[PDB]
This record gives sequence, structure tokens and C-alpha cells, in this order.
Amino acid sequence: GVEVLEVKTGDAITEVECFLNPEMGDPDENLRGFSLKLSAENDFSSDSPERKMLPCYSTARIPLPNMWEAVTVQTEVIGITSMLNLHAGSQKVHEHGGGKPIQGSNFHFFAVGGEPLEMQGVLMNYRSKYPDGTITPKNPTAQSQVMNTDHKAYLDKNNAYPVECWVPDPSRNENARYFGTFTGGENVPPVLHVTNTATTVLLDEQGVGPLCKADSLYVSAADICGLFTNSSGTQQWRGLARYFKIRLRKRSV
Amino acid sequence: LIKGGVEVLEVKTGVDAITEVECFLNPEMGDPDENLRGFSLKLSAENDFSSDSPERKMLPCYSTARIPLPNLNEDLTSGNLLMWEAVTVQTEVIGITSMLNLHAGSQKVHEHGGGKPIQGSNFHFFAVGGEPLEMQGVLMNYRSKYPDGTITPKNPTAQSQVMNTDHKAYLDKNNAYPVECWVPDPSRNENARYFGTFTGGENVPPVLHVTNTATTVLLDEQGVGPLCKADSLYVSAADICGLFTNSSGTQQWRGLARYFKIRLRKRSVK
Amino acid sequence: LIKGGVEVLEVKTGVDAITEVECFLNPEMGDPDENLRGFSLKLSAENDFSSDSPERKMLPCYSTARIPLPNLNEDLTNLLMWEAVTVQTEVIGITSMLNLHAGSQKVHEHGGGKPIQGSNFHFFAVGGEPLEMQGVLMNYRSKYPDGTITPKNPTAQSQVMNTDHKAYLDKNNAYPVECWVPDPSRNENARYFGTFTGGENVPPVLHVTNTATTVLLDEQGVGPLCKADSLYVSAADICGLFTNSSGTQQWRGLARYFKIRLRKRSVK
Amino acid sequence: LLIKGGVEVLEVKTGVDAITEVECFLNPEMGDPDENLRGFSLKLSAENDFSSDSPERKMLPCYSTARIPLPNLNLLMWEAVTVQTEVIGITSMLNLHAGSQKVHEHGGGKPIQGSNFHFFAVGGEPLEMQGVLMNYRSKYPDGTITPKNPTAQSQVMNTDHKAYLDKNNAYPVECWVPDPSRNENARYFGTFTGGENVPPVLHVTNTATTVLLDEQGVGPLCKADSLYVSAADICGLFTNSSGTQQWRGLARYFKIRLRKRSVKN
Amino acid sequence: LIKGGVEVLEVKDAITEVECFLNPEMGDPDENLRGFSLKLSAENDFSSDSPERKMLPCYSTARIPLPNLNEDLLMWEAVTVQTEVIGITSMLNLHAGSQKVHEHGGGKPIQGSNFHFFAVGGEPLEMQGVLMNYRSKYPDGTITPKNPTAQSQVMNTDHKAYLDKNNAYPVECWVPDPSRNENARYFGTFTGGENVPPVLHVTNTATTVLLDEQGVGPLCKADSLYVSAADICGLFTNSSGTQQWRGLARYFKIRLRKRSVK
Repeated sequence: GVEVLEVKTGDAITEVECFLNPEMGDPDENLRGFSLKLSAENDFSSDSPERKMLPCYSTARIPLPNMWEAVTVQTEVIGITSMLNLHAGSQKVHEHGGGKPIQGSNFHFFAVGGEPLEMQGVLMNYRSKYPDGTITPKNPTAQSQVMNTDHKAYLDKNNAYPVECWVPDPSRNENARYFGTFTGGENVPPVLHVTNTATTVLLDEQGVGPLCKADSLYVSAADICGLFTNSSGTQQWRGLARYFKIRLRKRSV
Repeated sequence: LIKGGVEVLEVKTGVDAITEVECFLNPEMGDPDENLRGFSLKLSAENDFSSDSPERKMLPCYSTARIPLPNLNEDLTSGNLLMWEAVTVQTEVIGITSMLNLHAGSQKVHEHGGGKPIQGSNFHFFAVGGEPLEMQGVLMNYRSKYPDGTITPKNPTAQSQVMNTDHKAYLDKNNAYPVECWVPDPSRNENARYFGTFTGGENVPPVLHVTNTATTVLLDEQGVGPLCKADSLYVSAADICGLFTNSSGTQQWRGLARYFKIRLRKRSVK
Repeated sequence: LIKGGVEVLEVKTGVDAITEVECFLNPEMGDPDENLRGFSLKLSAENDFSSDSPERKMLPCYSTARIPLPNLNEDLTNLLMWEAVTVQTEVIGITSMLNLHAGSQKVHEHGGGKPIQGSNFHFFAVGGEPLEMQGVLMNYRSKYPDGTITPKNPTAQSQVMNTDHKAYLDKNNAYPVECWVPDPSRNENARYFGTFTGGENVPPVLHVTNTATTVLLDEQGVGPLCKADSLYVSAADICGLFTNSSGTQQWRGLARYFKIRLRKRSVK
Repeated sequence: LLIKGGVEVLEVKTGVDAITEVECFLNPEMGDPDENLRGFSLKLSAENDFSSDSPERKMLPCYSTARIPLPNLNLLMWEAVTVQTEVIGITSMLNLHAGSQKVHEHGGGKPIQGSNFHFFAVGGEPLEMQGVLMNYRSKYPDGTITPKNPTAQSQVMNTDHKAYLDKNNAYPVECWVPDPSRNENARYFGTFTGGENVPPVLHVTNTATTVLLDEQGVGPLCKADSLYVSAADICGLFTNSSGTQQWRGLARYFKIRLRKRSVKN
Repeated sequence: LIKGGVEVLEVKDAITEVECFLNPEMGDPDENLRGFSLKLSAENDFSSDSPERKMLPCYSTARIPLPNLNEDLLMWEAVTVQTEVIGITSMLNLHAGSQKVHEHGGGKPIQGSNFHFFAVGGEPLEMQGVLMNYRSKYPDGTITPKNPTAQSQVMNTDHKAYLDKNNAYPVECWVPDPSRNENARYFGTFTGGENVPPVLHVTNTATTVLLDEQGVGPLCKADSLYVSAADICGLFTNSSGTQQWRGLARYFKIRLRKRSVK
């Protein structure tokens, strides 16, 4: 919300990094990174999901040295090879076979901003009764199933904003860059790439990156990798942490 | 250099020569009742081609909106006319994560499993133009009897199942032009840019990307964007995301809104 | 610099040195009756290779059209030919496959109809002369029906490459797609593009946009040169199989639009 | 200073007759189990124990190769600069009436689908291959050339298994790959896609050229005025009405442009 | 300009090339089944998950000695790599051992979850541990996250390791650490699912440049280059229905140049 002047040159650069843990629901102390098992077939009139079943967006505020302009990010999902454990817990694919890989709907999303991520609410079912401890669209209507401009939120709390209720708001986020891919379907294969050679440039069309208000950088993520199928046939979301390395420079304003 | 039936001259320059407009365009999937905004009526199947009378609320339609822009041409005898020229669009489908609700209404994938994701045939389409989108009609079945309140190819013939050049329409009404009957007309739309992808099949995964970093340039090969006739910008969309499968096995289309942010500049015309 | 049996000289410039033509080319899927334009006859299956006699209406064919261009060389006192420089093309009516209420087998009890899916072939060509084809057969012993033009005097080698099987795409609804491909050993005066995707459950994936242009110039900057002021467009757009409530399957095809920009080229 | 094909590379020669083009096709070598089934393999056996795996020759697709003689020529050598290549006859797979198992009652025949391999090379000498086996104990049939004295290490990398692709219809595709530790005087390209239900995806166009020049601008140099083309185009499996499966292959077209290159003797 | 704990000066007989074929480490359950794992167990409770060593694919690594430079400072700088997976066509053997797809049909292709990964560095690859199940009891001869907690199922920064031993670091326990590896370049793709088709490309025309944004490649400490790989191609399904991982070797050709350092 400021007039942007010249990049400062000469201690004018800094780098910050974070590993941001996923918030899949964490149904007990041993099942960190998983959701509660999924319910199915609730009538739209009686759809009361349990909090531990709902993955939420992750976010962290990173303090910076006492404006900082975010210029690049390196990011990837951490622990993708853990899905090669087919011996623990997963339903056998057939008699004498190995366990079923994690697969199905997934969502991979990150943002880097100079302020909290701005979100827009959209619901599958406006009549869903969301559980205490979630932050979901207030006073939803049938219009909330399409676009209801009342549903604006800041991603200002961890393990609170359910991924199923909120998307990054393309009508705001003037001071953030976000990227997400949703792939839906029962049998969707997880496809995840890692490399330390790929950098995303955060500069806009005028060469200006996110400007860090109150010397704070905000990282946001959601990395729902797919569904884990237990021997019983029950399914749980599995998520993984996301790494960020952000390069910043001093910008005169 | 002729476009939008005017002679195109130079881009106008100076501080106030740019404007930006935005809108969220709601999907028109059929909206069978107040609870199922964003969905179609459940899908029928196996109608003989000779007795195919789909209900209106089962038929997704193209969405469109006319966005009024400032008049630029007060000075009638200056000799200089200006029109708004659309230069870029940022667009994405809104609410894609809503499909991660597998607890409400969807058939379980197997005993003790979660609900079935939305999947299957999908169509993602948008246009930005200086006039209504120009459409060409093509039917699966020329003998389909389309319901009151839809606008569909008039007096279709067997040729309407392939290319019948009689079926020209303007996308000039919301919740009227069924997506299954109409496509953007590549023989027209000289003053609009359109983009669509159809992916057909029972098990097709929805794949949707969001980012505020991606801009589509709307300039043609001569560097001219859509020119806004009557100081109007037209946005058009269809975002059928796939089929929702209820516990009963019934299927309904699910659609989502589309966001547009369009940057325009002043263009001199004769 | 030789192309289209002429020595290629300079590109001409000026307002009259460019022209544009357009065509919607209808598909030729077999058209088994007057109501099923754009479909084939239902598919037979399991014919022994020794007794494989497909019906004509079951066989999609390549489409082609000859487009007259503005007449050149109407003075006897320097030769010009039209040179095709760009094409815009797309398949027309792709959203018609969102009709899941008419005719198609339900996906499951209480469900909607089965989408068109399965093997597909999307192909076009732009040339200064008819498309040159090479014959290749699944089964050299296939007995093709009257009204089709198929490889003559085939042998087992016709299942791989038999150089006898050369044809021009010189007749509509005649050259079955399953028998012929564009000939990579010829077509020195045409540009062709095709993608075959085979399989029972292949999803049709089709894109439309008026922003995409294909350049038709070769490595020497020469486009197809239009013999006798004629441009040839060719297509095949088999979108997949339509499955009827009975389980019978029929090909579905769609028309292809072409918009071709040409310029005048001096030749000797 | 610039060394390739065991010669010092000097300047490209230009002018009248300093360029030539060769165009050819390679027929596929899928096994050809009888006179009528050119382009197919014998039906596939299944479930042989690794200790008793003796595939029949007609069941094994092999690499195709040919030596193309060039116009006879400080020495001059032909330098391969570009190749245009594509698979010939891809639309033949739209015949779903002949021989293939119906997909369901009253349905059409099952498309060819499943594991496929599409490969070509252009070189100034035979393609250099490295052997790798699924099962080192496989007993390969007379008329095939397969890794000699294989060991369990032959299932991963056994550096003993070096061969030249020096005979057509002899080197089974399942036994051999292009050797990335050699082929300094060839360019090769291949894609393997494995799986029962893999869709064949094949593109044809006469507008796509592959440049064969390396990072120093030198193409394959044709030793003894010979150009070597190699291919394998296993398109997938054909499923007969009985459920038996056979590989189907198609020919590959090549158009190669060459120029004269000066080299030191 | 600091990398590999040296000040990087100018690029400088100044070039060398090394190559390696790095064998896969899939578990090798007997003398005949080199390149395969032991058959996969399934449905172990998270509280009683004790995988056998021969069932666990591990990362491969090799230290490649380079010409000695400072005998009387220069370091080798890795500039490019050519790499590919070796023996991909071996999966066209559908006659040996694999379950028939249906009566009278050929054998089932190798398919399912796969992981293709390589790295080139001037020092061992730096790894971060992440577990499906922190309570997994890993077998003797494996090196797995020490003192695991439920946080080990997400990100536990305690789990740092060097890829400093072959056939030891299970692929399922470790990933390249994006918070380290300042002196290496790594690339990997995981594709998960029962029916995933293996898709593998070979060509001698593809080179990966290993220079960073400042034009500096990995700098080879102690005149050593480290190559690392994992190439789990998918699952082989036996006639009985049992499944085994199949892996293949990876080839590397690396071009290096001399770099002045202080």
C-alpha cells in the first residue's frame, strides 16, 4: 500500500527458509500428517464433518531483519518417497500383493506474500455444519456454492481454514504470489518433483515482488497428497510438509 | 488495418489511458432448486435419438456478462475517436478445493471408504471480446427436442450433427445457450479471443490450476486487442468441472465461477 | 530452390499480394443412414483375418476439399503462385459430447450416459496439390467394400511397408482412415499433422482457440505452392466411440475448420 | 583440436553436390510367426519360471537396422545434419473389425494397447548396445544375438554385454538398449511406456526435423561412406478373440540430410 | 562468493570427463534376483511394522576420484551431466515370471509406484528423513531416522544424514534435503499408484547444466565427485500375485573444469 521507488544495492539481500508442516487433521498423537478417516454419503441437510477429518491451510509469519521485497522462492514437498512404504497399514492390492499406494484427489498449493494470504470461500454444500475450531464462510447461502463475495478471509491462523472451504482470492492478493493445482479423482496418481535447481520469480509485470509489511514475510501451503486406504477400506488424507527458501532485497518506498 | 468494423489507428498514451475491470461470472449448470445452485438436475440416460427431450435444469449453459466502460468520445467534431482495447486477461476457476468435500452426498468409493470425487467429462472455456461471443451450433442428435427457455440451433437437420453453417448465434443471454449445442465460431469472433478445452470420459480427473502470476495477452498478430463496441466489454465462460455422483448412483454436473481481470487501454480509431 | 515442380523466386509484397480462404470440412465417418450423419455403422468384431469383409458405412474415410484461389497469370506478357503461409484450424462441435442423455449406455444403474471415448485420430493437411497417401493395413487379406479405394494387390508386406500402395486423396468418402496415412516419402508441397491415440478408455482431449496459428513455411521459408490456383485441405477427426444402450459402438467424427493465409510467390 | 569419429574435424565443404539426402524406411522385426502375420509376433507365453524361460524366436521383437551406402568421396566424410522420421501406418490400428477380442458383448474389437517402445538412431557407424536382462537365466533361441555368459549382474549393469547392432532381426529389443557410454558418432532417441492398458500415442508430421549436430556443430561422420539407421517401434499388444496377445510393430521412415565435412586423414 | 566452504574465484588441460554406471539397490533377495526386492508384505499395523532388509530399496551412491590438483588452489567444478536409466527395454520380457493379464494372455508389465532420482555433488548428498509411520522398526543394515517421533511423519529437522553408504539408506525413509545440498544438484520425480505406467526416455542428446544462478557448479572436495541415484521402476507381479520392486542402473557422464578458489 506504498509508492515503490528504487531497489537498494550494495547487506541489501537476505535469505529466509522455513519447513511448513501440513495440517491434515492429526486425529491422534501417532497420526500426525493424516486426517481422521473419511465419512461418506452424509445428506447435504445433515453434513457435520469432524474437525480432525478436515485438512486446513498451513501458514507461517517469518520475521525479517528490522521494505524487504521477496524476489524468488525455491519450494518443494518434503518426504515424497515415504509413499514407497507399502508394508505399513495399507490395504493389500490383491491376495499376496503389496499395500495400496496413496492416490486420489490431491491439492498442492503455496503462496509467498508481504501480508497474510487473502482467501475467498466456496462450498460444495452451503448447509455443511462445520465443527468448532474451524473458520468457514459465515452466513452461507446457496450462492456460497458458486461465488458469494461476502466470504473473504485472511489466512491468519494455522489448522483453522479448511482447504475444502477456501481458495486464494484472485480479486485480492496484490502483495502476494500464489500457485496451486487441484487434481481430483479416486485413482489419480500423486506426481511430485524435487530439485534444488528450480526457482520461481516473485516479481510482477513492473519488476516488484511482495513487499513485507511490518518486516514480516508470510508463507502459506496446502499439500494434500491423496488418500491412504487402510486394510479395512477406510480412507484418510495424507499430507507432507513444504520447504521454502525465499530471497529478499531492500526496496526504497 | 480494420477490426470491429473500424479503421484501427495508434494506441493513445498519457497517464489516464489505461483501466482495469474485474468480475466473477457465476456458472449456469441448470440450478434445479434453491439447494443445488452450481449443479445440474440429475442426468437421464439412454433416450432414443427419436425421443430425446432434456429438461432445462439438466443442461449447463454458457455464462456471459456485459461490462460497461467509460464513453471516450464526447468531442464529436475533434476528428479523433477512441475505443477501449482489451490487452490482457487474468482468469481462473473459483472454488476448486470445494471438490475436497468427500463427506457430503457423494457415493462411497467402496464399503467404509470416502465419497467419490467429482470426475468425468469437463469443459473449461472463456472468452473476452468487444462484442458478444459468436457461436456455431453442432448437435449430438439433431432430433433432440430442447426445452422452453433454451436457445438451440433452429430447424436442425442431420447436417446439424456435423457442420450446418445456418446455426449462428450471439451469446446474448445468460442461462440460455446450452454448452452441448454451441461452440465458439472460429469463422467469426474477429473482435474476441476465446480459449477452451474439452476432456471427455467417465473417469477423467479434473485438473485445475490457480495463480495470480499468469496473464493471457489478448493482442492479435497486428498487436490489436478486442475493441469495445458501444463502450462494452463481454466476458463469457463455461466451467463444467465433471459429474457429482450421489449415494443413489445419480449424477449431476458441477460447475464453478470464473474470475476475470482485464486490462484495457485507449486506442485511436477512424 | 525447387518446390511444386517450379524454381522458387521472391515473395511479392503489396495489398493485393495476400489472400485468405476458409473451409468447414465435414467428417466422413460412414453415415449409415440419413439421421446418423457424423457417425459410422456399428462396429463388427472378431472377424478372422481370412474372412474380414467390413461394410463401407462402418469405415471412416479421409475428407478433402479443393479451394479455388484468386486467378494468377491472366496476362501473357512472369509466373506467380499462391504460397500457403499459415493455417488456423480446430475441430468443430466438441461440446456436443456433453449430451449424455441421448442414446448412450448408462455408466451404471441410475447414472448418466457413457461419454464418447476410445481410439481417436486427429489429422489435417494443407497443400498445393492433393494429399499423397501410403497404404498400410492391419490385415492384408481384408476384403474392402465397393465404393472404398484401398491398397491394390496387397501382400503380407502391406501390413508393414509395401511401396506399391501410393494414392492421391482424390475422392471424398473413399479412402478409409484405417488403410492410409499421409506419405512421408512424398508431400513435398504440403504440410500435414496427425495424432493417433489408441485404447478402449482414451479420453477425447480437444482444444479450441482463435489465438493459435500454424506456420506452413519449410526450412527454406517456402510454403506449399498452389498448382492451378487451387489449395487442398484434408482432414480426419475420429473423436472416439459412441456406445449405445445395447453395447454397440459407432465412431463419432466432427467437422474441421480451416483458415489459410496465402501470399504471392514469383516462380519460373 | 576438434576431434569426432576418430578424426580431426575441419570445415564444412559448400557448393554444387556438397549436400545429399537419403530417404528409406525400416520395416519392423516383431517375429513374423507365419507368412500372413508380417508385423506381428508369435503369441506371448506367460508365467515361465525364471529357471525355465526359453522364448521362441518368433515371439521376440528385434531391433531393425540398415547400412545405407553414400556417394563415394585432407579427406571428406559425409556428416549427417538432420533427420525427419515417423512411424508409418499408425491409422491401421483403427481396424477394430479384424481378429481382435470384442471389448464387451456387441462391442467393437479391442484396440492395440499396452507396453510400447519407440526408438531410432542415426549414426556414422553401427549403433552400440548394452545388454540388460529381466532374467539372466533366460535361454534365448537360435537366430537371436543376446548377452553372452550372463550373470545375475546382467539384470542390472554387466559391462561385458557390449554389442554392435550389426544384423537386422537378430538383437531382441528386450535384451539390448543403446549404450550411453559409447555412440560418440551417433544420435539416438527412445521412449519406453510400460503397462497393460497404456494407450499408443503416435504423431506424424512432415514439419518436424531433428538436428543431429552436437554442441560443437558436428553431426555423425559416416565411416566408410556408410550411414546407419536403427529403429524399434513396438506399438503395443494385439488381443485375439481367444485372449492371446501378439506384439504389433510398424515401419519407420527416415529422411536424412548430409553435407560434406573436411577431416584430417 | 562462497561455495563448498571456499571463496570461488575465476574459471581456469582445464577440463576432464568421468563416467559411472551406478547399480540399483532394490534389496537383492537372493543370488538370482539382483535388481529386485523381496516380495512386498502388506497390512502391517503401524504399531508392528518390521520390514525385512531385502524388501527395502535403498539409495545408490558412488564417490568418483578425480585427477589430484594441489599436489604442490584449484578444485574440479562439475559443469554438465548426461544421465539415463539403463535397460528400460528389459521390461518387454512378458514371458518370464509375471502373472498372466488374463487367461491365454501375456505376462503383466512392471507398473505401479516409481521414483527416478539422481544427484551430482562435490560431497555426499545431504538427506532429510520423513517416514510414513514413525513407529516402523527398520532392520539391521539399514540407516533410518534416529529418535523418530510423530513429527517424523511430517518435518522433523533432527533427521539429517549424509548418503555415505550404499545399500543402507532406504528410499522410503529419506529425501534429498532442500535446506542443504549447497554443493550438489539433485532431481527426482515420484509417481505413485497401483497402475502407474513406467515412462522412461533415453537419448545421448540431452545434457543437464549443473551451474547455479552465479555460474558455479558443484565444487569437488578432496578431488571427489559424488553421484547418487534411485530408480525404482515399479512392481513386478509374480504368477502367485506377489509383488517385488524392480530397479535399473543409471549411467552418468559428467564434464568438469578447473576452478580457482581461496
